[PDB]
Amino acid sequence: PVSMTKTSVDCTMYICGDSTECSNLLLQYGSFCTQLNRALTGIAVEQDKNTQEVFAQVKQIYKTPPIKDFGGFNFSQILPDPSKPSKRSFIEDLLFNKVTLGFIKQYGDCLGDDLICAQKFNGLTVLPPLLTDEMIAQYTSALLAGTITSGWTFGAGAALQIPFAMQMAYRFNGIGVTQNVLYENQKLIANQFNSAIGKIQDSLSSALGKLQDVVNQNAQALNTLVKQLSSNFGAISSVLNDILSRLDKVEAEVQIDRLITGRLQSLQTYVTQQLIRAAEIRASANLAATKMSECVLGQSKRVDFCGKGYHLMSFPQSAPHGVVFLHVT
Amino acid sequence: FGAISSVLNDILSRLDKVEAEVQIDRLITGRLQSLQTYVTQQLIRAAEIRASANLAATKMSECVLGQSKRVDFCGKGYHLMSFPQSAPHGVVFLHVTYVPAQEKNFTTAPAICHDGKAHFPREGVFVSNGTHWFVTQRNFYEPQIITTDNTFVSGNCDVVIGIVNNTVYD
Amino acid sequence: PVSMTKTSVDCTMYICGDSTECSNLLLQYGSFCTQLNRALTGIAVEQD
Amino acid sequence: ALDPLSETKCTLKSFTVEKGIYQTSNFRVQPTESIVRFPNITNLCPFGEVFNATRFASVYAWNRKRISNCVADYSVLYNSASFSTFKCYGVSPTKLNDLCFTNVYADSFVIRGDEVRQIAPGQTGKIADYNYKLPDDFTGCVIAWNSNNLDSKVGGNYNYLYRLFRKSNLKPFERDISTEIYQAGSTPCNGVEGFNCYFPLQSYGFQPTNGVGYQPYRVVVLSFELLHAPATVCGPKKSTNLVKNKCVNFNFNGLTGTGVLTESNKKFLPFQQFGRDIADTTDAVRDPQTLEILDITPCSFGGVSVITPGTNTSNQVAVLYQDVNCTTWRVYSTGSNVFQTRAGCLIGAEHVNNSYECDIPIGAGICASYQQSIIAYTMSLGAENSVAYSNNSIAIPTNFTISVTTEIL
Ligand SMILES: CCCCC/C=C\C/C=C\CCCCCCCC(=O)O
Ligand SMILES: *[C@@H]1O[C@H](CO)[C@@H](O)[C@H](O)[C@H]1NC(C)=O
Ligand SMILES: *[C@@H]1O[C@H](CO)[C@@H](O)[C@H](O)[C@H]1NC(C)=O
Ligand SMILES: *[C@@H]1O[C@H](CO)[C@@H](O)[C@H](O)[C@H]1NC(C)=O
Ligand SMILES: *[C@@H]1O[C@H](CO)[C@@H](O)[C@H](O)[C@H]1NC(C)=O
Repeated sequence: PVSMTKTSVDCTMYICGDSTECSNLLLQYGSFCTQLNRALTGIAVEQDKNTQEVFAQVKQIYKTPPIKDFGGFNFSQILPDPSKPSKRSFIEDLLFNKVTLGFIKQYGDCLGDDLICAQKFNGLTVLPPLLTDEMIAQYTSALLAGTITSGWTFGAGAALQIPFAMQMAYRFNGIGVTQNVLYENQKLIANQFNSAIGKIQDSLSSALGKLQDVVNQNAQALNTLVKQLSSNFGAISSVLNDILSRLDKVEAEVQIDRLITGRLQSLQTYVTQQLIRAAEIRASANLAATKMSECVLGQSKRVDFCGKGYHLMSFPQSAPHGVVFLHVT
Repeated sequence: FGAISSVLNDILSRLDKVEAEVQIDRLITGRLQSLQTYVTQQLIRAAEIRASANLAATKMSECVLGQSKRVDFCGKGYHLMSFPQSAPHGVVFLHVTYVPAQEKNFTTAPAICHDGKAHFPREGVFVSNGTHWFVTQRNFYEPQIITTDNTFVSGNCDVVIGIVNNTVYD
Repeated sequence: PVSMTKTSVDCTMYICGDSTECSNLLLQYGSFCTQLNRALTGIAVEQD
Repeated sequence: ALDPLSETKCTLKSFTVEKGIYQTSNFRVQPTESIVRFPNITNLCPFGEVFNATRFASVYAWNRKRISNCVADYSVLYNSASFSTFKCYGVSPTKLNDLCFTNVYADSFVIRGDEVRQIAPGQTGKIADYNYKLPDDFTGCVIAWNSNNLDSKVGGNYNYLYRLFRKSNLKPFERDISTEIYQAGSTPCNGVEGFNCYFPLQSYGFQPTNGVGYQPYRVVVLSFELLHAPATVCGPKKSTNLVKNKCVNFNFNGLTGTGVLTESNKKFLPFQQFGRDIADTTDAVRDPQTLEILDITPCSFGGVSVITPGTNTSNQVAVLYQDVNCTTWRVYSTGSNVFQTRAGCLIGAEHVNNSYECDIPIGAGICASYQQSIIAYTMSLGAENSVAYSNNSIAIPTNFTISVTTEIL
């Protein structure tokens, strides 16, 4: 995982609704809403930085050639197909259709009647990301094309083309094997690679668990927030309009203050837990960026870092709120 | 915090011991909450700072006291050296790196056939200006003459895809 | 270090003891105990 | 509350604002008029048959009476009645005129003055332990007034009785009218009264020359519920017409609020008047005249953001409405420029067909900048290079550069 969901809260609409009495009573506290929203804004700003640090290493958008005259290796399942509106890959599509779930939701649609409308009617807002899925796919295709046409040269300056088998020879020399092995078992090696990519495809056409955990956690949190509005916090009622309909200005202030206190506490707890989760996400994104720099733009000698075995190469693919690395060993 | 005043001395000047305890307890509760929140956020920030400091120590050990082969760790390019400087509440690393500048194109071949034998470079690549064939190192054009000291033989010329005919010398 | 100690809390026994009045008064809040224990359970699962 | 920029300046507590984008309060809509809907009732409640009666009951056999289908206008008591004690418990008195009550029972009896303080939820004593008890969760009102000019006789009136000598304490709203001999000692009373076997009922004297504490008092206790059921009995407020598809303030049988009223597909069982959601908020209501179900929906909805180039260079701003599809209603103002990004309607910015880098992020690939006007554009990822890749060509360097960079931690 590389990113999580961004959120904003209007505290007045959550705590007091459309009531003017509660609104004026809430001005005393005042500072705490500003504090909460400062924190959430920081989180939201950090998410886009995570995405950028992972996917936007290079700023030359390399196009892939139309000959494909590689030494029998076939990257047709990982490279784009100029046929869909999502100008992305086979495997990227398979991944896209394996994770459930910013956009527009008009008043006319929610009028009368889901869970998102209930979130919105209480001041809980989800914000869209800056980079679209199409842009992330463009970035990934650029990285693929660079790796496949130049090797580890586009990461240290300008890209210097080299034939692909000549590059596999370097990468073999790097693990402690001579070149004659490669040039003498080229055909076999290419067939093995192709069958392995095919097995990946066949197993994905039938495991993305962490990317789903993230989504589920966020949804759970927001709906818990919505449900915590049925609590009384030591008062005669949870509804402000009942209180205001059977009690006067002096006797109602007590109960309204109790409710205010409790709901403020709820929001505080929400923001705290979000702060604690964003740090996990940040650590994972930093690891993913390290891996994109050390395992894709180069060749690693660290053990069990870029896979299992002796590392030869790696390919990136995008996924909702994350990245998938294909390690060739 | 739901009380008649924020000042304790007003409360204590217009209310007695029994009626003032209520309001004073309200104030106490609220201000305690404030301090708790402060301490919590400080705890959460100190962890970010700790992670950054651990990274900086790793970098001082791997990039200053040695030479790294990790990519884009100690800078951008091929790492040569690094120098540290201090700064208020932090450190600045000066990374000295090597970059290639001027590229030229050449023709290639994976091997060379002389007498029914295939030769491989063992330290570089075979290149051609168009007529003659030289052997070179990869990150700097410094062409040499193809001999038996900068090559090694393996098999015969019937399996290598792209092999070429030329003359190896002694 | 590689692991820490796992813990669980029964909130009713801590807050209200063996009293039925406090028990019935505590049902209003309700969600917060479930929340707390969700969190602690996550910690415990992460240790292993 | 002049504009979104001033909202921002008040949020930050500063007269200066720096370049960027800021989130503000949501889009609000204020009500136009006010609606009141009560039932159709004409009769006035029997204030006279209850308060201005002829003979009251004894506290041990207190009387209870139901009240229904009536208007509760109590100002008709001002000309005749003067109450010494009046106390309401789960309701404020200044609100008794704009509510509607559900299950109204009136209880009546006569007691002695010094015992009136015993008509309350706690209050142990002779009257509360053996004769009449109120519950702890009481919603209603207690009323008491002196009657030494009616229930007093010169030689002494002996027709008002109280219970002494009970075995245990009564439960709330319970009645005991038994006439049995009470055993104080252990001697086994055979239904006769000797020296430890007492008759459990006694009488008041109620002479007119007595002291104010031994004088008679008439007591009425009213009990009812609020805001959970049809509420036949109602107050003297006047009703209006029904207004739909407009934000209104409303009062439905005493329940007040704000919102838009629509027609619903729901169906209520005859013992239902209100409907709640997961958060216990009222989302549906039956009309007390037409008997049709109406859905209630709030009015404030949708996020808003402000885009500013800095107050040191301009006071021009742009505004982003995140939940609008202007292609054009729920806006604070219209203008010359509208774009309709994927992150909402953008009002106050010119759209250009080029692509630069991101200065101010908006979202979904849209950034903004200040040129003089404000422009919005799809942002740029970088340039194209198109490596060659022949199968026999190689590129090799012939020189190098020494670079020095900084990294700060
Ligand atoms: C001789 C005094 C002994 C007191 C013993 C100590 C504590 C007992 C406390 C209170 C008992 C007196 C209650 C008198 C009121 C009776 C009830 C009533 O009619 O309202
Ligand atoms: C790559 O695989 C696909 C389907 O297996 C197909 O395009 C072809 O077999 C390969 N590409 C070639 C051989 O050009
Ligand atoms: C290598 O050849 C390509 C193909 O013509 C050419 O465009 C490119 O400029 C060459 N590279 C250099 C360094 O000249
Ligand atoms: C109540 O009855 C008294 C006794 O005659 C009378 O004076 C008074 O007017 C009555 N109150 C009402 C309801 O008018
Ligand atoms: C708004 O409605 C239009 C219909 O004209 C639709 O095409 C468009 O996708 C909608 N806007 C968004 C981004 O939801």
